Amino acid sequence: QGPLSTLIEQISIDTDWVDRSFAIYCVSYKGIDFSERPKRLVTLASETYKSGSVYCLVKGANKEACYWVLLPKDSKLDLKDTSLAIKPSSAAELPTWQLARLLIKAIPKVLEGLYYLVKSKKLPKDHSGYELTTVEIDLAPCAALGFKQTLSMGTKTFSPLSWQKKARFATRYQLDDVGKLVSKSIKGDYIKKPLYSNAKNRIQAIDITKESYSGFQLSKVGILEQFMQDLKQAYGDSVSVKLQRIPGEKHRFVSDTIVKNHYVGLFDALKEHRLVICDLTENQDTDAALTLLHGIEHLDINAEIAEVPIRGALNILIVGNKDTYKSDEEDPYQVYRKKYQDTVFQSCYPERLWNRQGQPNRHVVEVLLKELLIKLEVHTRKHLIEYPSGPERCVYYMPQRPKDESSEVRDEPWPVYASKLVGDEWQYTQATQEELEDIELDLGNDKRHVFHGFERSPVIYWPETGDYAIFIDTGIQMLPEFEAVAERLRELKEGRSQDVPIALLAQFIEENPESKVINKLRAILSEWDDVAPLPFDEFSTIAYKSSDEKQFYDWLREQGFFLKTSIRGQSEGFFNASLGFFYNREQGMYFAGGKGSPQSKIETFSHLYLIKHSFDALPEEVENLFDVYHLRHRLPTVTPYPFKHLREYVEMQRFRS
Amino acid sequence: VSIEEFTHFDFQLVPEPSPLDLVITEPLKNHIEVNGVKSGALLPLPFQTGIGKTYTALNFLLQQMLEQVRSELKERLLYYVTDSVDNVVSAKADLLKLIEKQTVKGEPRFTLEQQEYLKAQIVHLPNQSEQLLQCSDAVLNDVLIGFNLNAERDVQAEWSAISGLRRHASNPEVKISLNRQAGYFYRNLIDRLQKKQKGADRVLLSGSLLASVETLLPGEKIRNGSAHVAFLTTSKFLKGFHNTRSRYSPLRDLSGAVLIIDEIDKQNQVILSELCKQQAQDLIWAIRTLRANFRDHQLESSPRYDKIEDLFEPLRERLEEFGTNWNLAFAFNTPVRLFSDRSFTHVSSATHKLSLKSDFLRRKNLIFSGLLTRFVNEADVIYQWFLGTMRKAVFQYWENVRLEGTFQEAVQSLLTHFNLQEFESAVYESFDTRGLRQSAGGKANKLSSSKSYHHTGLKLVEVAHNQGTRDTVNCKASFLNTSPSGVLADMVDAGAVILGISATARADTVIHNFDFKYLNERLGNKLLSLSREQKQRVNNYYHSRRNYKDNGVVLTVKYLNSRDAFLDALLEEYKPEARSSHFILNHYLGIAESEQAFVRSWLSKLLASIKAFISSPDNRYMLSLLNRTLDTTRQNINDFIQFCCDKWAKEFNVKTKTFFGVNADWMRLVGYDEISKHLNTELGKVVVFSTYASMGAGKNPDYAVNLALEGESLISVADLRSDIDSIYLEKPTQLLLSDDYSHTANQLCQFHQILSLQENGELSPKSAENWCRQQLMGMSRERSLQQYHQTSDYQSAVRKYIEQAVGRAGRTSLKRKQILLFVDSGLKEILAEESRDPSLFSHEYVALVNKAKDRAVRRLFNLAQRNNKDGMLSIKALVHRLHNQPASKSDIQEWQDIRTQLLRYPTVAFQPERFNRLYLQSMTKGYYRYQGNLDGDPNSFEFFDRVPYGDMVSEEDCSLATLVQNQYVRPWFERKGFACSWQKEANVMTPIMFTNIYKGALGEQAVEAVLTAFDFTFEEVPNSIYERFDNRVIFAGIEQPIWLDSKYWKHEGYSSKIALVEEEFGPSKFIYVNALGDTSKPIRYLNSCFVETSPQLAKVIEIPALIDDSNADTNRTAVQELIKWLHHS
DNA sequence: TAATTCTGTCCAGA
DNA sequence: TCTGGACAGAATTACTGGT
DNA sequence: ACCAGTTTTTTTTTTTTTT
Ligand SMILES: [Mg+2]
Repeated sequence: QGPLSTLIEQISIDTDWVDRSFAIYCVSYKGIDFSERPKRLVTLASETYKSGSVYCLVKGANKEACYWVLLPKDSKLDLKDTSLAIKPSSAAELPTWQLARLLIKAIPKVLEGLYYLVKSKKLPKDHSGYELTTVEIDLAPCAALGFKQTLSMGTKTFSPLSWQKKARFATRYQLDDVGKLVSKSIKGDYIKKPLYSNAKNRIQAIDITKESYSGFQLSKVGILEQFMQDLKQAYGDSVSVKLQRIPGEKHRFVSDTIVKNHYVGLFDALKEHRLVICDLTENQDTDAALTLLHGIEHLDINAEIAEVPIRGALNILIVGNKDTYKSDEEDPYQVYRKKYQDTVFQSCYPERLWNRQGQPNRHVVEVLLKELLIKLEVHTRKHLIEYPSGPERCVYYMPQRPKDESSEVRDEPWPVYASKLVGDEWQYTQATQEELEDIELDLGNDKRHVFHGFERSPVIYWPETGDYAIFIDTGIQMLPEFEAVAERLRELKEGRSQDVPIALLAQFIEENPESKVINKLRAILSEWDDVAPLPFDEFSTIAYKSSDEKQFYDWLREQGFFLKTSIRGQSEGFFNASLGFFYNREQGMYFAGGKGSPQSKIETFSHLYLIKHSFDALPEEVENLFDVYHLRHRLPTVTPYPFKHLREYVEMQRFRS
Repeated sequence: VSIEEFTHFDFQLVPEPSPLDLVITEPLKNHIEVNGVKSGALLPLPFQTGIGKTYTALNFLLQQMLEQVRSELKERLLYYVTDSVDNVVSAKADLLKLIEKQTVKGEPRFTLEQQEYLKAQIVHLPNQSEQLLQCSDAVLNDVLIGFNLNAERDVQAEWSAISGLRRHASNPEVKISLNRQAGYFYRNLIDRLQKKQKGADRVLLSGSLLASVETLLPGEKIRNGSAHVAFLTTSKFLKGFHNTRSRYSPLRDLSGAVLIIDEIDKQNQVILSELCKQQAQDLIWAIRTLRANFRDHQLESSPRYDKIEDLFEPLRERLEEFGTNWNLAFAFNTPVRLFSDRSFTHVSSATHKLSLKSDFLRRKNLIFSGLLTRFVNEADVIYQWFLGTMRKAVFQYWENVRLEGTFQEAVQSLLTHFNLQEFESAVYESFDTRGLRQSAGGKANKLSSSKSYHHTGLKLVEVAHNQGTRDTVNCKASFLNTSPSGVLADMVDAGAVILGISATARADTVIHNFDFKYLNERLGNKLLSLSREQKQRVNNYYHSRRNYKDNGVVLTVKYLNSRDAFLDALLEEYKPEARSSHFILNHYLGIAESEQAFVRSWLSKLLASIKAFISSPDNRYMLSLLNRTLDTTRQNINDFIQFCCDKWAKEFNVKTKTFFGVNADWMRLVGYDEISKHLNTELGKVVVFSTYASMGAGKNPDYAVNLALEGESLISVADLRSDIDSIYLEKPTQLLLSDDYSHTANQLCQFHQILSLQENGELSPKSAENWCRQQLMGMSRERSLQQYHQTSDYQSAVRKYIEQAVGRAGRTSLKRKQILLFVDSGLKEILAEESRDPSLFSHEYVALVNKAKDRAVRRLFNLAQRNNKDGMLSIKALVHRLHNQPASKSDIQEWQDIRTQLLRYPTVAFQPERFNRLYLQSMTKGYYRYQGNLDGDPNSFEFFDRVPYGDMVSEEDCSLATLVQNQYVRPWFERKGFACSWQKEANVMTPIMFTNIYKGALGEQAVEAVLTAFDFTFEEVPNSIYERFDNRVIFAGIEQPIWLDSKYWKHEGYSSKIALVEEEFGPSKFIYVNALGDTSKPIRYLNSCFVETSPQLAKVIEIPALIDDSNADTNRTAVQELIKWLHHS
């Protein structure tokens, strides 16, 4: 059926059951001007919540400025303000997903929305309470896929009200005594705000660190499973949401071998060029340059340190942090960029060269080298390593954001740059106004993606046919097979709860004397009480890796002690939705994940990307644009490499303006 | 109450000595027979606590008191020192009880009069605040009236306020304020009393006034001979105590004193804390003041100051020289951190070597990227030199006047005479500890002396812009001059007899105990030890007192791993209406994610121990030793632990009571007696949660037995109280010492620990220097602990802690038939490495080690590297100095001493006292292999098996055998005592000494012998050109100077040397000669360059080989050619 | 001025 | 009081052994 | 080579005296 995603395949709601269980009303201001209705929506909802027993309310179509209100079956909406139009409504009148959102908002009371507490942090001294980290569950339309619905699992934090006037006047949320849920209250001494805008609280997408089900329950996906359980608990079969599976056509995996070969190919190309290191900081910590050189040394690349940039060489300019400068005049980086206008060089802050532990950071060095190689390829306008063939006769374009930060930049025309492959050389130019007008006309309804908003995306264009291709982040998240993983983790949890009698271990030693696990089991038993059954924690040193160890653990499973098992094998395929590069030509969706085996703790969901195009069938060469493991450092990318090169070119031209 | 009461006393009548008494006494008799009286000694006594250790110590003390009484009738200060005040008080009370209650053959040993006399000879010396608050208002009024000081309104008002407060100061805050006020008042009052007694108005003390003063000042009883036994803490012992005349420092007067130290190993940390407190001094200001004031004040022609000015004359000379060379008159201007152990370790925070330049027009000295390190190093040496001279001057001032009141008088008089009052404090705190230095001539930081960190210390200098005037910088320097081991060795060298009474007194850790390797090397026979027979006697006594096996007591040891599923089930039962154990731990137990894994492990181990304990039917009293207090700050975990304890008590049907906040403060306020009361009166089990620190020495966990509640589990294990029968031992943590007195004190503590590990051989010089660098830049506590964990010293300290805990838990003779020891599995590997002799291990520790079931080899490599590095850097510095004129007088002697030592003793049987850094322990007896660039990094050297194919240091590689066989050189060597062959001993000269010194010295001596056989003669090179040429050759018939240089393979600077020699001494002839080689190659002549020329146009003659190495024939033809060339002029 | 990709606050707007 | 869209912040750029 | 379990520094409480 294919990998799972948060995109909703179907929502099943028994409208008759809802009508038998709840009452629904439609609300909108009566007679008030559309310019003033916003000024009184500030109170409308609060007045509705002050009216009586209102479960929840949901905004409708923006053009209507109306609300759908949910109340118990026997209750009736009564607003003292006569300037409001009110109308009893049946559940069948609402959009299915809007009614689903209303029902979701009502789960906390049936048992602003639904929040699951996942993690709490005690406040510093002189304060009391917790900073609550929760996973919010809510539906949201998918603008990229014709207003299909997605199930969001965003993290959102709560803090005590005690910890400005706006903060004081916010929904005074409250945490449950059980601590399972967080819900709005009048005097609940909680606000939905963290300490800073910094230090953003995050919740793991998946967590199977030690195949621990309890730790799995505290990830976003574990909360999703718990929400699916709570939905049935609250409404049984009357309400259900089915997540859609993306049809699978091609799913390339990425082993460490492929990436390593790609990167040895990459580093070899840089060994043929000269590299220089500079430092323009005031209090010159030359140890930064020494560390950079030593990191480059481990990659066998001829590098040297110079006090000034050298034209024609690959220079790395260690520069002071911009935040310490109030204007561009104080920045040495821009000052030297304005001067050295025709040379490839890269910059980085000194502090980035070491990790939190203080050890040198080699990812920084490798990313610097790869960026230098990409910039050199742009400068020479030729590839220095093998890039798979892209579509023929195509032209790439990339709008560039002006420096103005005013809101009117949203609609302003932008400078547009283009690149093209002729023979072996890459041609880079700024798109002429006639070309941009033709492109805008050809894109039709999709022009808004390239010429409107701050989110202006690059486009592949075919002048000889007018065809185009835009690569859009849909916002849909790809999920592993979390139901099956949860079942396996629960099975392991039940099995590991029972201590193994020594009799079974003695029997295994007797039955398989050739097994080499016995060398370990005899030692373990000798270091244990002959009367007490062994808890699973004693076998932890016996990894489920060798054939004999696998046989031993399988034999224990037959005895009823399910302790260890294979979870991330390709045969199972649980974590396919977060590995390698997945692409579907017919429907033009793709996503990228990790390489090799899934790490036990995955902190993010790979988004599903939608290629919007005019072809009857997308050209095959488009797939080739993603087989590049250095655009995204040592990982499969979701951006075509021509766009990476064009972005680098556009960045270079900034100081030539 | 007088000495006459003992006239009829039988001093030969004594209680039947126990084996411990004999073990204490007979080593001292042997020491007196070997080292003689008034020698001083250190006698560690690994007595297990609980088994008569305190009684034996106090009995020995009482026997010494009786010996003093006997000597007084026929015709010495006794100290009992321990870290804790309550321990001191308990020891004094126990001594009084022993005096009152001792019986011999059924009758009281001492009559009431004798008892009173003996109890009057014992003194307790608490801190000044407690000393004042212990005095009754009558005593203070009597003292004030007797000294007519009550007429002073300030003193009277303050005393009235103190008296008023003392009557109702029950509130802890009011009590603290009262303590501070009492301390300050005591300080002021004693200052006034001492001032009054110093002057011509000295008050005669007698009758009630004398008794009142003695009650106020027990040091007065010590001074006037009324008492000679003092009970005081180590802090008070180091600080000294006041008498009516001045403050008395025991350290300065240890000749003949007996010093009983309880918990000897613990005193290392106390002494280190005391040492690390000394203030940071601005070196620039110090040297400027010294030079200016030495210029200002010159002399005084009085008898008192005879032999004083000559002590400072060298200091005057060097102060003027240093001021001129570095232009100290100029202001210093451009934080920078410099660290140095004064010997082979020199770390700086700056990435670029900072240098000092002088601008005369600016009238400033500029620090920019003369090295800065050299400036501070020279200034520090002068500053220490000045303080050392004061110590000598003060001593001489006494001999002129003829050591406590006169000592301060001498310090004040000398400082006033030289106008250096600003250094009076520095001098006092220098003399208190460093002034006890007996190894003054034992180490001048010279290679010819006995070099060690423990009597060298370390220096730490901060360079920063001066506050209030940023145009200048100040070099604030803090330093140690000795380590706690150095202080102990100096105490023993001063004549003190020290009884170190502590189980694990020889723990084999330099961080948590004195460096006993250094103490052995430093003391020799003075470091006493128990023979195998004495240790066997002690073991037999302990077994008789703790006969476990014969009485059927079973020690059940259980090592526990982290139990995640068990803890998960417990957490899920606690708050059953929850979902995730991780959430329960995070939300309800309040544990952050960064510590969740660690908390899970240690909490699970603790709860498994508690479950096993409650499951057992008979055991009643469990003690849990964690590294953290489960007090109110962790109440959330205490609630869960209480839930688990209640669950298991209900499951196994036995009442259990938990004591969570068992803590030093809880022990003071609530008292440990509550647990004993509960055990004595309440049926069921008891679980006590404490820590290794909380259960320190002196805390007695016993409880009174009530046989109705004990069932039949108790068995008397001796040939009514019982103790802990179950224990959980968490792995000791935070094993690196730290000081919180100040930031600089903590830095000194950390650097002392690092340098102590390097000195002991636990760290290679590379690792030690890297750790010092990381510490200087400000490494984290956790990284310091990671560095420490790599050493075996860490494992030794952990084993010491575990042994101390288990020993302290075993203080009775009533044992339960089963004793449960639960141990964190992290201790299994550490305890499995225990390999010391188990003769003195406690039964619990023996069981721990058996259930688990510092390599000299590692130390040999590290010490070889350390000695080679020290030799390399010391020789480099010495040669550089020899290439400077003024310092030639002493450096020449040092150079000659080193060369003579190496020639005379290429290899030695025993670790030398002096020249100890010239050798390394070869591990191969008389030879060894090594690799390393002698001109490169000294940290890169490797030795012995690590380099089988490396260069070799042996008698063969220097060709001594082919040199001294059939030649004139053998009579030379035999006459001068040089070694004709290498004795195959363990200690061999380091690679640097072998290559850079010994092999050149052999050539020099051989050349001198061979040429003197042909009527030549030599004189020492003048200091101006010393060490640039071997010797100056004198021969009949030639008036021109002749210079000789015996160095192989140019070991272009030769032309510069020739020019420098000639420009001063005029035209001269030079001889270049290799002692060994082959005659096959012709003699050559040269003219101030490597290009040769005709004989008569040449001033340099090269003899390629004076001696044929094939058979050791003398190349007489070369000698004749040399003579002819000399005579030709 | 590490880069890419995903995402948590946050704020105006309908 | 809803809600979705920008806009900076945070994590990830593995490891190692068995086959 | 490849594929899937393993995995990651260390983890405080305590003391005396003189100012
Ligand atoms: Mg860039």
